[PDB]
Amino acid sequence: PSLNALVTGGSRGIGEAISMQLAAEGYSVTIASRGLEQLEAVKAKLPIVKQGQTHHVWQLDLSDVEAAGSFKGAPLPASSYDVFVSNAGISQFSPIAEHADADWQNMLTVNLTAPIALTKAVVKAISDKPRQTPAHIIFISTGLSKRGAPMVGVYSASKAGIDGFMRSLARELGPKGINVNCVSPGVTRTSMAEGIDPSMFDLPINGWIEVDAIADAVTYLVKSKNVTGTTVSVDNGYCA
Amino acid sequence: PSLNALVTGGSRGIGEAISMQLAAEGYSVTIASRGLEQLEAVKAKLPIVKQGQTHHVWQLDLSDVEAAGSFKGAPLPASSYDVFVSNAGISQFSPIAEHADADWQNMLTVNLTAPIALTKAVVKAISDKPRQTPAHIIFISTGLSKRGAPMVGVYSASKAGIDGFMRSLARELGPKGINVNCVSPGVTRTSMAEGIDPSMFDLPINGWIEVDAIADAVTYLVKSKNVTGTTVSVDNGYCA
Amino acid sequence: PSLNALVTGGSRGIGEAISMQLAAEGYSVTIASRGLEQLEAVKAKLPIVKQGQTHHVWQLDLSDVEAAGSFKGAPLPASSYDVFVSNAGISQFSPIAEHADADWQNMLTVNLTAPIALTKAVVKAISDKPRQTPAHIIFISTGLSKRGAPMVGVYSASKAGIDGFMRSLARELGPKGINVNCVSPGVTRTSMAEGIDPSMFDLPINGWIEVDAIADAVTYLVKSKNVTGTTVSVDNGYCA
Amino acid sequence: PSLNALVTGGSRGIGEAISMQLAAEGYSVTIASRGLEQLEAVKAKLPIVKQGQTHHVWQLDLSDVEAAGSFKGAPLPASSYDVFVSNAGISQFSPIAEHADADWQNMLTVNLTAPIALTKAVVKAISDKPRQTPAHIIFISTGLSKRGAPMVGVYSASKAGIDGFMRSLARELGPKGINVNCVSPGVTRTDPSMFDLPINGWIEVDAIADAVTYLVKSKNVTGTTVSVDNGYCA
Repeated sequence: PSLNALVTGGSRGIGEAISMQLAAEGYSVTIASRGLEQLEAVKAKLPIVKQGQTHHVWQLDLSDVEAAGSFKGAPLPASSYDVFVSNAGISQFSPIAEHADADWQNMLTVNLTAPIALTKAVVKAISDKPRQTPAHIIFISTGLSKRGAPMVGVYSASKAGIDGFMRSLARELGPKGINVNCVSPGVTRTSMAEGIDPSMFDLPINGWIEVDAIADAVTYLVKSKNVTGTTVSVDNGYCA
Repeated sequence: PSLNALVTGGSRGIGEAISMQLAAEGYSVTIASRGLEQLEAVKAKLPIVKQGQTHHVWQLDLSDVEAAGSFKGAPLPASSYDVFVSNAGISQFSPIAEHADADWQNMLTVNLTAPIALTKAVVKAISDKPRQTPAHIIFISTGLSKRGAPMVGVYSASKAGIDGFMRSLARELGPKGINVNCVSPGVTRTSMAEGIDPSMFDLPINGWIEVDAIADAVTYLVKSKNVTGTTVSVDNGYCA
Repeated sequence: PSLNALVTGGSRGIGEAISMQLAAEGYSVTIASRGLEQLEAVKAKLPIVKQGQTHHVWQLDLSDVEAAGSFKGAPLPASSYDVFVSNAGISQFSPIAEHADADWQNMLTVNLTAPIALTKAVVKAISDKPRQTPAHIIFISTGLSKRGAPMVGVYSASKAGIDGFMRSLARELGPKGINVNCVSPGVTRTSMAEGIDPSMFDLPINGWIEVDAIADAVTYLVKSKNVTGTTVSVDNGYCA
Repeated sequence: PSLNALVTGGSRGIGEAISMQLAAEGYSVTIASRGLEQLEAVKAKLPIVKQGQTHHVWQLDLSDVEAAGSFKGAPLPASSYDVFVSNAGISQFSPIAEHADADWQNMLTVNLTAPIALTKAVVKAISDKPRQTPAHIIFISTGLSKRGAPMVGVYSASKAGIDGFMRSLARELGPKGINVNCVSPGVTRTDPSMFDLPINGWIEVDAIADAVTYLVKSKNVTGTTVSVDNGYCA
């Protein structure tokens, strides 16, 4: 019986790769973000490997906190999900003194406030459902959340925020059969990696990480039962 | 002359205790909080130990990001401060499912959004002033930011956000002669740690932490020059 | 081509589970420990799934630093290995005051000194060999290396030492095509966690962790290419 | 009334700076180290500021685990101490492949094995002594124990080992009135261009002693590291 996964930012980059992997594994994947044409294009490519497995699109403005918390427009009830991958995020680089208020505040809402609201919505809906195997909530974070760099003050803040949220949720939700973790990418070949590149950081493994490396970590977590409250870092050694 | 320190949440508890020690060390202290009456009382209490040391109040609503970012109502120029202690915060305890949106959203604002704004104003105003000794920006975090607990989801996220902000600022502002750190209190005796008490945690050292011990850490940091990107944990071993 | 994996402490519990899983992936596995009969029984069970895949035993006293350092008695030279999993270790519980000297010194040797020698030999043998994909060095650590508990002082030291070794080696060897990581199990069903059980720790996920859960993280790492200098924690939330 | 503090490696660099500052605060400092001539020079200059304060030297081979363990040749019994600062340690830089076995084994012994033995002897002697404020056990670690760099494999291991010891001890001994912490220096004058540092330059020894002193006067800090590393671990 195909389990349901929700992947925000599922239409591109890391989130696409995740959704593709979870679909290959038999998960009924809902992919959520803004662009309806992009979502549909990914949904067509999602493998269907088990009978009764169905994919879905959710046109969701990732910066609208009330939409996320109300789960507005979603193809399924929040209570349907056994996997939620919060991959939703924006990156911005700037010295803090020059960081435009509309920008950093938007970044904070996309990366932190909205996922909090989404997460509440999911947990309320699935907490007391019977299980036998844990549900999983997995956030995509970043090496910058744990090892500081110049010019990413607010970016770093938003995703360190997510790390602290994960750790507390893990403790709270563990007794309810929900496991909660982060996957922390380094510099990965995507957009929002537009501008930044690997040679800007002191990496033990030089060069780009491909998107499928980050999805391998998500898949590993989804299949696991005794991992909660952790980060799986896929960063070419940035945080070493 | 006597260096200027700004301390938000300075009108009671930890921030009062931090302002008292700073005054005692000769700092001219600006104290900011919503409650003008409580502010004026604290101001009257602050030691005056050398000539040309002067203290001030700043009625500042800690939940107004715009006000905070514009230094609105401030009694001195943002450029005057050589020490900024971002002590402002709210703590709320709730299962995440049951956490009222208005409550957790105000908490994030007070604990993270507004301090970012306020930090941006200070950094903008002081980054270029010349120094032979570092200036200091010190955030007050919590043990819960690094070691997860039930029922403190958003609280933990806000303060781990501050931790992430801190590390990245430390990197960015280091070569500018600004040192950036956190002090992380455990369960401290304040009308603030309300209902929740030391027995509720696994603690190597039982009992309450007095506000003066938090202030001790801040004072230590203010007088240091080679300490940046770090947390001083005063938590009775909570994070051990 | 079948790659060679060396797995110390390979004869039971976690080590046996890792060896079984690597063999099922097509690795030629060398399992090394003191007890020959147990060794041979495990070897006989290792899957043989492809051409050119051979398994071996290496009777090695994991307390003998010189023998580890010189590959004394080993069936293949150090230069053969693309994977080295250091699972070798002893645990002991005692208040520090009462921890008998011979015992804790022997634990230090088995858990830290001998693996450092073993690692030195692998690294010196394989460092200049050419590689398209990275070689892997993986240490088995413990949640206790990162979160403190009573009565495990020297045990925690030994395994934290391993963690510290891992991060530095990761930086050192990354440019040589060798990825270095820890897997950190929690309380795991083995005749090794003797005396100690899960109930003595504050765990979000109650109960014993099965040896396969630890092997799964090892297998994940071995199949990856962009993970280095990290820990993968499989601890039912102990470190959360 | 002046309390006894033990500071190993107390004759040079960071240890001397620590011995000096503790002496300035009222502590009777016993300093332990191999170099007996330098021990006396430093004992000669330690501040006297409190009635009854008296300083001591202890000739100790910091590699002799058994002498550490048994307080061999010490001027005071282990029971006398309310503060123990483990400053004791050797650093060595080498590719792991070329790191001489006698060198790295001896570093491990000095940095880890012998400090465990010493800690044991102290904890055994003081755990049951009544206390109004807590005793202190403070290890000197290094930024490299938490953040990896090349060519410092074993050194990093030895000092992360200390960190792991510190965290368990802090949980074990907190109920007995013993607080246990690390101070983690960066590159301290005793090179900084090796590392990515938000603050450029050397750290002076007194900045490390400042941390120790802060720890010593505190009551509610245990299980932690105070990092004075110019931002190395940021």
